[PDB]
Order: sequence, then structure tokens, then C-alpha cells
Amino acid sequence: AVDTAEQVYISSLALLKMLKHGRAGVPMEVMGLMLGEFVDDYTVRVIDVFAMPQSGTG
Amino acid sequence: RTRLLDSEIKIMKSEVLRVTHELQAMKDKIKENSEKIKVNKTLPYLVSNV
Repeated sequence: AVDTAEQVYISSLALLKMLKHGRAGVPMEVMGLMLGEFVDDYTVRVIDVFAMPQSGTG
Repeated sequence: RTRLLDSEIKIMKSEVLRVTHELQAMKDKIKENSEKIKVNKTLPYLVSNV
């Protein structure tokens, strides 16, 4: 019912798996799910970004 | 009377490795033929020349 400026305290492993997923992620665009914990209203954290199978269909 | 025991343990292993033959066929074919239908059903798949 109220809006505040949020923040994402990242685990670096998030961007590490994103860079592996993009480097090895051959330029066909791909999809996955992000895994953290909603700490509060003005911040969020991502502790994990897990991997997907080779969904080369769309 | 134990050659039949080794051969029947090998027949249980034959059923196991035949479930694995059907696994390497069908379970891998899930991935393979699913995404190969899906790559065949991408487009009228861009005809071309060798």
C-alpha cells in the first residue's frame, strides 16, 4: 500500500552465474528463476541464481 | 547348481540394463526428440543450399 526505493544487496555468485550463463549462454536468449529472500520493503537480496537446462526452443 | 544363479543375477542385470537401454532410448529421446520436434517446429525451417 506504499512504495519505497528498493535495493538489491547481491551475492556476487548471482552475477557470476549470470556471466557463466551468458558467456556459455550462446546468444539465443534464455530464461531462468532468481532465488534470494525478501528482507524488507526498501531492500531485497539475491543470494542465489541457479541454472537451467538447455531450453533452446524459445 | 550356481551357473543359473550367476545367469539369473545377470538376467536381473539384463532387465536393469534393458530398462537402461529403454532409458537411454526414451528418457534421452524426451530431450532429443522433444527439442528436435521443437527445432523442426521453429519455423518453416529456413530452406537453403549446400
